[PDB]
Amino acid sequence: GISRDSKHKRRATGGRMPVHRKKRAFEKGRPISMTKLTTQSTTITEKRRIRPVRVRGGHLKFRALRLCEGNFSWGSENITRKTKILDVKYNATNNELVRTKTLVKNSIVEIDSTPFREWYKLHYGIDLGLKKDRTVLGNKEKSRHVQKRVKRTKAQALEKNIEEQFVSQRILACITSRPGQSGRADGYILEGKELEFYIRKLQSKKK
Amino acid sequence: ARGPKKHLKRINAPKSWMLNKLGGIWATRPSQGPHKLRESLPLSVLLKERLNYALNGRDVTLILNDKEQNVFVDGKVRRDKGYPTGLMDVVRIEKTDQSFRILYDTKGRFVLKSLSKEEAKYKLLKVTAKAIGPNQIPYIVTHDSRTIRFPNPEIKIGDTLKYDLVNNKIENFAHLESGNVCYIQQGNNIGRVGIIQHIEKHQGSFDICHVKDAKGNAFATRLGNIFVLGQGKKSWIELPSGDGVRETILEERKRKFSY
Amino acid sequence: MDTQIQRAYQKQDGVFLNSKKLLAKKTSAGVRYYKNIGLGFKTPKEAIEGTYVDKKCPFTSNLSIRGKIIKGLVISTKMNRTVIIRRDYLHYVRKYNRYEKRHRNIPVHISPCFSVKEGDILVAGQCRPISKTVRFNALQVVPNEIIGSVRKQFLLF
Amino acid sequence: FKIAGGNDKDGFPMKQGVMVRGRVRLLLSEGHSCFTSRRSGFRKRKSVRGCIVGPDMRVLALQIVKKGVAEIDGLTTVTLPRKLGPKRANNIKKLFGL
RNA sequence: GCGAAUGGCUCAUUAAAACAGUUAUAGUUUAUUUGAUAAUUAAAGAUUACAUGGAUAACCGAGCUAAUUGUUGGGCUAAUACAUGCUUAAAAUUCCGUGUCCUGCGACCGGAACGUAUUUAUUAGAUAUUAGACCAAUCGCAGCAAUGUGAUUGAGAUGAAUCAAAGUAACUGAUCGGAUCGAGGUUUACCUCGAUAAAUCAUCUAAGUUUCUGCCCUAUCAGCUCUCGAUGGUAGUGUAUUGGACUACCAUGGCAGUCACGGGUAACGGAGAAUUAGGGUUCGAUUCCGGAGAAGGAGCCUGAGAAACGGCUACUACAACUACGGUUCGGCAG
Ligand SMILES: [Mg+2]
Ligand SMILES: [Mg+2]
Ligand SMILES: [Mg+2]
Ligand SMILES: [Mg+2]
Ligand SMILES: [Mg+2]
Ligand SMILES: [Mg+2]
Ligand SMILES: [Mg+2]
Ligand SMILES: [Mg+2]
Ligand SMILES: [Mg+2]
Ligand SMILES: [Mg+2]
Ligand SMILES: [Mg+2]
Ligand SMILES: [Mg+2]
Ligand SMILES: [Mg+2]
Ligand SMILES: [Mg+2]
Ligand SMILES: [Mg+2]
Repeated sequence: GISRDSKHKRRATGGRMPVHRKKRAFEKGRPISMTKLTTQSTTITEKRRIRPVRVRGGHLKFRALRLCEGNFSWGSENITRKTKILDVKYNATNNELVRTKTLVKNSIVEIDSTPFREWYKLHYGIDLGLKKDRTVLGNKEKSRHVQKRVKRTKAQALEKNIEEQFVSQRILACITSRPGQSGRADGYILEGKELEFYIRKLQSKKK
Repeated sequence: ARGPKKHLKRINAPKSWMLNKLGGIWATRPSQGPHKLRESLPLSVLLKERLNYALNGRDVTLILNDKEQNVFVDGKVRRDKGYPTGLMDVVRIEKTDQSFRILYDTKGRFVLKSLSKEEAKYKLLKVTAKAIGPNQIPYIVTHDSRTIRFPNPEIKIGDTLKYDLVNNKIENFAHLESGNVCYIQQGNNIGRVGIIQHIEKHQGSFDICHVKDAKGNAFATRLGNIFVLGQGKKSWIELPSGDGVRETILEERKRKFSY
Repeated sequence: MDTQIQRAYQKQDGVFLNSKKLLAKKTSAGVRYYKNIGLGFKTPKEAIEGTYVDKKCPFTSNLSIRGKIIKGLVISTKMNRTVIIRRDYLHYVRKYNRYEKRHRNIPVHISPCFSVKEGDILVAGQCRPISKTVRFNALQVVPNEIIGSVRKQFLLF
Repeated sequence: FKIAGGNDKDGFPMKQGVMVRGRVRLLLSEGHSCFTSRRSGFRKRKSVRGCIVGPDMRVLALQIVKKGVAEIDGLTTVTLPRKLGPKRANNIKKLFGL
């Protein structure tokens, strides 16, 4: 009965505070649920594991214990595909969560560019594989291929950081979902303000 | 507390039921329905102590359980010892084709008004909330916990509708604005009926309202307690105890024993 | 680089625009969360053109204000964006038919927008519990001068 | 034969699984043997006899898999007229063809 | 399948704690009720929907123990139990094909996605408090173009929303979308009124937590809280949700003679009770309400709902039976 009643505290004026009530059941406090990753099945066969907990109203709440694949969205483009997350880096909350590759709502991680690479290719005619072969278009320029241009000319100035990411195969993104609460793990792809920044934490972190 | 209450005490059951103090110890507890606990009249009360058609407790048990159906609430059959008949309702006693209004006194006691097959058709509804829901559709809701689909758009949240029960049709509504007639569903002033004077909103969380009536008395109550009994002076239903207006203990005496 | 990192590990907004804004390369991109609690309260000029990321603000967050609204003098400036206001009222004494003085202390949250100072009158609103004590946010600040002891100062404000 | 079940000199039955030649005491939840319900979670500290057979065993039930040349009276002499014939539409036809 | 978490007894604990009078829930859960709402069953699979599949009580029969609403073990058949599952709308929108025409990512053509909910990212929701003007560009209304026109229709709700309703992208698929049940009619094609299961929104009911104000003696109680939380900030956990409620990192605060902190109380708080010129004095275990508890204490199953306690687990102290192996539906503050 790990409770959370604010009684076992000390009122403003730090004087101990009285109790007449045994711990009451609605102050429930469930066992924490650290969330790891299977981006290393060196031991861990069963890729992802999610256990459902019977919550109050009568509903179920799925709890993420072990995972390997989540869903992520590229802010800029409005694209979202399910991908395989790689390694967790910098958890902010604490560095131990990174050491155990645990999944906090706001844990910054890596993903496979594959789905985004695949897409950025189909909609713009730009693979993002090593720079030289850059574009891959059609043979004749009379029909609908005229659009991959129109979009491509949209000065798709995807930050020098977004570019490097793709080619390296790794992609930076933060999460936005309580695994211990919904069982999933969804995140947005890192960019501008935070990208530049979180990276800094990483550059200086190792150096 | 253990869980959720489930009974009710003679002593604790509302003064609106004009109940028997010596009576027993309990009292039929209203069933979760269209009207709130305090603002309601469970059938058992309605027939036994009210109409007096029933009497002993088992008397009811017959009436509402008998395969004949003797009680109707707003054009529907009811067989629950304590269905919470609320304000502005219409109850019909099958076996006699009796039609009643569930309305409060001027002294705040639940009164039964006898209606003609005519009014028994329309029932007055007050508007709870108003917002648009699923697939671009408009919904209105009445105190009577009525949920309305595609309602006339010229209806603001604090409105009052006239309902044709027979066709489950609306007709002639009327919001609350300076210059209308109203009934107060609850308060130190319930059972009164007058002309709305003005509505001063204070937003800080509680707007108020003023009123006048027959002897031109000044009334004060919170909006939530105003029910628009009609638009521009003409009331829409026959009121109990003559007109919705109470007398000084002094006026009662002079009217009755003429002092 | 300052308002963003400054120790803490990130500071976005409720309306996660940012980096995506680079999509609307012509109009105004520098959006920040804008709001208006209303209730007869002006929204601070400073609140709008600020770089501050205070989730506990009543103009920069989905923090509501409801019911109880307060006016009280300020006691301390310490604490991170939190202040203690002291209210001074009289209490009646049934028997002797007179009053005594009394003071309740209140934990108030202060969005960066308005600038504090010790010993000034402040206006708090009723916002959801933000912490053990906090349950009030500042909405309107009036600067005032008290030459010295804030404790000595007792005004039926 | 198949060792069908166990009973101790004290009426204590066996529990497939609890592999221990003796009696252990456990908390039983629904879905267990030697445990009856009555209000979900009737969890009980009931004591039961192991899975491993021992000299402490008083009665062992057996299930005849393959009988031999030999003949036992009580066994081969029987011809039980099971009373309940199919009752679900589908089970009915399954017996008569159709 | 519901109920057993109502009631009933008691006051030991309990002095801003509980309580009361007030307020909040834009920080939440609510089985039963009342009103309303659903054209699309997801992919792979599989496929009957005039409708699927497998097993088990009761029963038959064998048995154990000294013992209890103990229970082994073999054979038999039904469900609203369990398990699995069939169901063509169009338009629109979005995207794709090196498809035509044309250049507007425009038009026609063809292909794909498309309920609801879940989980995120993003677009727009035009604070109808808030008037207008000129040139350019885009935009939309006529539109082959020319030239225009027009800036209009618009805007559910609140004091206020990162509200309601909605567009795009994808995720889970353990959300839902009835393989059930009556009765009364009637020359057919069936017809009429009901039961019940169950999703979401309301609604009722109740519950958490919450704002403010108010308590008896006492300093032979003056400094208290802070090694782990004491006060605030950050991020996460966790919960029904808020919150240091718990974790990590950071700041050092928070309370006090307008009596903190600590101690006593034959102190559960009110509604009220006894005497009363007025003002007071003394009580409130005790029919209403709220709280707490069931031998002391902690833990939990189950459920919409209790740390329940006329349910369970272990410990401390006990109560009942014994063939001393073991057992108890063992807790009268009903
Ligand atoms: Mg439910
Ligand atoms: Mg009932
Ligand atoms: Mg309000
Ligand atoms: Mg002075
Ligand atoms: Mg039963
Ligand atoms: Mg208090
Ligand atoms: Mg069998
Ligand atoms: Mg098409
Ligand atoms: Mg028939
Ligand atoms: Mg938080
Ligand atoms: Mg004390
Ligand atoms: Mg007392
Ligand atoms: Mg009581
Ligand atoms: Mg309460
Ligand atoms: Mg007794």
